[PDB]
Amino acid sequence: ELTVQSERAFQKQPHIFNNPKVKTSKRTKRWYKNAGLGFKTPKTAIEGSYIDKKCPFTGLVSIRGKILTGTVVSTKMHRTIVIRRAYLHYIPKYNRYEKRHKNVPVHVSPAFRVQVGDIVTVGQCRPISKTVRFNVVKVSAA
Amino acid sequence: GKGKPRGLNSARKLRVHRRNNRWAENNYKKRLLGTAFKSSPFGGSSHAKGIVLEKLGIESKQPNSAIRKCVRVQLIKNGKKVTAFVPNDGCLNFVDENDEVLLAGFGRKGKAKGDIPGVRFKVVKVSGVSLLALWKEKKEKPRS
Amino acid sequence: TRSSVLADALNAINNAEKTGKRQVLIRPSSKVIIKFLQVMQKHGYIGEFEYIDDHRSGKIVVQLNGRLNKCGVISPRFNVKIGDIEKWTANLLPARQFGYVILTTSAGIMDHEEARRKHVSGKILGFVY
Amino acid sequence: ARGPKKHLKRLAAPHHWLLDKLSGCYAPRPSAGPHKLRESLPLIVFLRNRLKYALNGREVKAILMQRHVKVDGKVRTDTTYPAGFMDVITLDATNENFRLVYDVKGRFAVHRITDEEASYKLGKVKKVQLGKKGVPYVVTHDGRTIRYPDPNIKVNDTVKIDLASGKITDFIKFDAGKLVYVTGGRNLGRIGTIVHKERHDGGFDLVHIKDSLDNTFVTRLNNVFVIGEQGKPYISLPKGKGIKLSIAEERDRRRAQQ
Amino acid sequence: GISRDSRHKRSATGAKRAQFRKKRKFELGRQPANTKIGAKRIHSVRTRGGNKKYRALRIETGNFSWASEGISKKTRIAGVVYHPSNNELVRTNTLTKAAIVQIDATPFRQWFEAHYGQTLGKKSKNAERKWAARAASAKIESSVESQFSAGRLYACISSRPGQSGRCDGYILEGEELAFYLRRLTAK
RNA sequence: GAAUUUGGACAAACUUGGUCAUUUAGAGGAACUAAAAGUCGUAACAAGGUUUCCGUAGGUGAACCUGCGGAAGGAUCAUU
RNA sequence: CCGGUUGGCCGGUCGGAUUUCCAACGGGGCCUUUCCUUCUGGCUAACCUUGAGCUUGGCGAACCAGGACUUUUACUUUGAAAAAAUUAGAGUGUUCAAAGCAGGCGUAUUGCUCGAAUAUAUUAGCAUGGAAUAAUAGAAUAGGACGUUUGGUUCUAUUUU
RNA sequence: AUGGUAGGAUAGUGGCCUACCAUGGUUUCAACGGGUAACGGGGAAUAAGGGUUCGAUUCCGGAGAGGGAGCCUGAGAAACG
Ligand SMILES: [Mg+2]
Ligand SMILES: [Mg+2]
Ligand SMILES: [Mg+2]
Ligand SMILES: [Mg+2]
Ligand SMILES: [Mg+2]
Ligand SMILES: [Mg+2]
Ligand SMILES: [Mg+2]
Ligand SMILES: [Mg+2]
Ligand SMILES: [Mg+2]
Ligand SMILES: [Mg+2]
Ligand SMILES: [Mg+2]
Ligand SMILES: [Mg+2]
Ligand SMILES: [Mg+2]
Ligand SMILES: [Mg+2]
Ligand SMILES: [Mg+2]
Ligand SMILES: [Mg+2]
Ligand SMILES: [Mg+2]
Ligand SMILES: [Mg+2]
Repeated sequence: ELTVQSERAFQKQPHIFNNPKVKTSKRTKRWYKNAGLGFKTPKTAIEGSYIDKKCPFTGLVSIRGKILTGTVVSTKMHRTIVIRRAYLHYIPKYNRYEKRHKNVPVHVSPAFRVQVGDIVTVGQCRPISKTVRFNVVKVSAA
Repeated sequence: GKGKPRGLNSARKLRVHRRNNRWAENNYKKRLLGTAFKSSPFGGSSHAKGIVLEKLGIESKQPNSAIRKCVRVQLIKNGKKVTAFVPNDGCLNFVDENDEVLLAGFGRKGKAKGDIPGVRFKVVKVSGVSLLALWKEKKEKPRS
Repeated sequence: TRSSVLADALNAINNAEKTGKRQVLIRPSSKVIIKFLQVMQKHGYIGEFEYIDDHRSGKIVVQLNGRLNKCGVISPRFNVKIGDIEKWTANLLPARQFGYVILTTSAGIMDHEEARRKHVSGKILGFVY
Repeated sequence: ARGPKKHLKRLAAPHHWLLDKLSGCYAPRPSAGPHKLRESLPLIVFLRNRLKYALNGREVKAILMQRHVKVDGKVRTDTTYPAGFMDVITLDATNENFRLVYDVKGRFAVHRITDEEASYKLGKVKKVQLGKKGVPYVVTHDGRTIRYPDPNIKVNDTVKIDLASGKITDFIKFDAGKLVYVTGGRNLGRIGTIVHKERHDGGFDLVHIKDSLDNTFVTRLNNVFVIGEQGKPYISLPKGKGIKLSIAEERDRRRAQQ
Repeated sequence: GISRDSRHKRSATGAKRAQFRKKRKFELGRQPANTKIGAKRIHSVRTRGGNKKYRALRIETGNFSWASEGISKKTRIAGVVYHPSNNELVRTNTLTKAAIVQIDATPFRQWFEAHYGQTLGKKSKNAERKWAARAASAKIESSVESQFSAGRLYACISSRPGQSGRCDGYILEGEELAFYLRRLTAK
């Protein structure tokens, strides 16, 4: 959020070409889409300047499959957070339950700002990395 | 509140307590440590063949006055030495020497059976012929 | 400390009915205590009770006839499905013709036989016979 | 492993074929065709186990090679050709015409139809798209591709297919008050009118359905096949008409006729 | 050989996996192309399902597109000047995707003369009508036209030479040209 | 287009170590159990003939003995 | 107020059931301070209407469609999608039975015909009704909810001139 | 090793591999290690209710062809008649 152009390659959206001949307002062509399933595309994606190839709104991924909910327990990666899904597991012999949990690494777009303690909902995508298969679609706590 | 936890989310404590206290048993500990596979002469099988080493005159415990007529046998699969009690009246006159005997337990699940101090096995067959068939003169032995 | 005010209420009622007394003071008088007592009262196991309003939680004075053998609580409130009701009634009722397992279902607190009529289940609270 | 399987053990075959568990280790594995191998009926099990016109697979092959049977008007001298839902089967010796429709027990019925009716079949459209050079097409439930369709035909409609040509005669849309056939699931074989459909964006649209005795049920949209408006169907329904009498009413009806 | 699977790596917890399976063929990997410049040499690779794949080794020319001008010409490649993954590819003159190269630029100047009638850097009536009608579009940019004076244009490789065999690209323009220019002129 | 040949990745194996998970021999010890008409005493059981037991320290042929603090499971429910 | 099941009713045929009916159990509609949210259209559902008692001109789910605002769970009900075999189980005299899924009935010559049920199958995922019981959130240096206001910044963008 | 950006390779996604960069990722709710006389499931035996023990083996999935590794052909093999 201090520069866009940090890497050695030119960061740009693929096949979105801004014609150097013309001169208008609305400075650059920015491609964005709605991810579907009633998730609202955030204004920071529509108006921003970040590139973020793995974004569910401006980038080349699609949300399909499970929609999950967790609480952010780690933000120390770059564009990646770890959420914690807590559930109760039933044991039939003793006729009662026990607390269990899983950690899910999810990708977070620069449209969203999360801290530790926020509740997020994530949507399944194709494999992003070795462990990441989920992508943040709405941050709605603090 | 009767000891143990009763809460609806307290299944983990109950499970691990049951495992820890399951180790206090005899059959469970024996089956899970696998002492039959490791520290048993038969190695967990029901029967075993062996080779007779000598004939013993083990005397019974008190109060009982007798000579119990067992044999020492070296197991064929292990090479382990084993004492086996030759069951009936006069049946030690079949079990003479260097023979292939078949052995079983006595039924006491690894314990020494009676007044007989320290034998845990009995003879079933000698030289491929069963001992009761020899005893009831249904069959008779080969030469060797 | 006090975890189950309903359990304390039912234990006090049991001690009173063992001793032969016709009354008992219950403290501290929750809502589930009122609904449990109303279930016991409709089947004729207690009689009239009165809710004393002090401003903290309430007390209750129940009047006891001689008809109650044992009212009990089941702690924890196990989740109970519809076949589970018949196994619970077979375990903790003295006969198949009288006694009630009380269970809090989503349509209010009721006994097991009215729950069979409404075809609804829930969590088990206690029993009465 | 290592490639496609070519055998099919008995006890793994679909249960609605009604193949007895003894008399052989194998079942006739349906070859690749217009229908999925679970929701299909090979011609060997139709000719031998349902019509009893043969005693062996060898006799079924002997019937097939003299080009007697033809399925949807094409000859098909294949033993395990998958005949599926709404296929017509013509036996010109005996001049017989069958349509594969389910009875309410969930099995394929021997539904004899007339010679006028054997001239068509219904198909549920599975996708409408634009092929190459911008030509639209539909794909029916048995995989027929039909070019230049009507623009009003969207998915989950039924189109009437001519079976001499591959052309479309007319079509039934999808809304409330439409007579449906359930092909798939627990309610397989039942016929009822659709009351309403549930949007469920993200997977598995449900549809609520009530038969003539006012018994409702619900099914996924994958298993529903619209067959007309309420009253007239576009095909002849089999005996029973998809009613699903309970077992109490069924032994009462059996003790009537016995 | 080269396997493409994830069972040989550690788990996310960090444990060492046991060898579940021998290396399967549907997870194979193949050696790189390392496409040099000059004297075109295309080998074939038979891949999964038939489906031939063209390893270009040592490609010479390419089809390069001028995006603001909407054309594309078959132009000779001079050499790679920048690569965001590795400097040894710039040194060894390997051609991959996203390689910044220099191209010949003479077909582009021939098209620009034949289309607009003005020369870059420093007869019939029909051509006069055509060249007058598309006026006020013959003023492209400063940076590209200075390259046209120098006869070498900066292009970016948009094709994958080890996969298709072809080395296609587009001429650098605008802010992307300024970015790679600051990268190139950086000491 | 054959032999041959350069680099590379994959990599079976080999030689020299070094760790650990497994067996054998083994001078000697060092106990425990069972069975044993052995030897010397008599520590405990009665106030067991010095009440017994605990923890700790030292000593002694063997039980055990002695110091310090504790217990009653004591031989005292008891002195307005 | 209203219908839903079990009754009950002249035992109407001498163990069949036309409901004016008593009773019990289980739902729904409305009012009582009771918001248990509604921005655009066709269609009007009830419907203003209404013909002398089938008429021409009122409230959108009554029927859908379109977008917009959504405290979060656990629990329980119903259902979908859960491979056969095996388990439980229905029909059928393998001569009985274990089995099997066969078989039965005629003028047995042209044949006719009933079947191959059904239930269970956890935990997780999915759809749905309930909302008791356990939790969770909210308006407190108001930054709160409203709002026909009275306005100002700022962003799209149609049909049109 | 966990992630980021580009490439390469693949039928394709992905530290799958490379270059550069950042310091992450798992764990008492039991990670990591060790053991298994451990292929998993449908299922079996014995049970009032709850359970306990087993499942190499008629079906479904996986793996292997003395041990390892490499590959040709082909739509499909890291194939062992
Ligand atoms: Mg609790
Ligand atoms: Mg012992
Ligand atoms: Mg004795
Ligand atoms: Mg095979
Ligand atoms: Mg076949
Ligand atoms: Mg002493
Ligand atoms: Mg003494
Ligand atoms: Mg003494
Ligand atoms: Mg003493
Ligand atoms: Mg990549
Ligand atoms: Mg990467
Ligand atoms: Mg093994
Ligand atoms: Mg084995
Ligand atoms: Mg197998
Ligand atoms: Mg193999
Ligand atoms: Mg071998
Ligand atoms: Mg091999
Ligand atoms: Mg062989």
